[PDB]
Amino acid sequence: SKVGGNHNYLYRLFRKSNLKPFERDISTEIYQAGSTPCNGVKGFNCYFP
Amino acid sequence: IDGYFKIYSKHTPINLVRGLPQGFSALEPLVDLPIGINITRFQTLL
Repeated sequence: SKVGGNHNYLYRLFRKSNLKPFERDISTEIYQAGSTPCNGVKGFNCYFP
Repeated sequence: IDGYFKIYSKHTPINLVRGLPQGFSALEPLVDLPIGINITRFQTLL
């Protein structure tokens, strides 16, 4: 813990489906949580995963 | 299977021109790879 807030520990917030045991994913592509498909870098229902 | 990549190898002395061998042969496990990658497709080298 750091007094200014340790932001080095990152973790995913959105994912398409349940993963498998002992499996790791590295791709940080923007998740298309909305009904319509999303592209670009940002947008509504297009959050940083 | 669950991130374990298994190599099965066998050297078989054959005398054939175009036909697949007519016989039986066991296949030992050579080396198991614990790398644990995500795989979809494959290509060979010529």
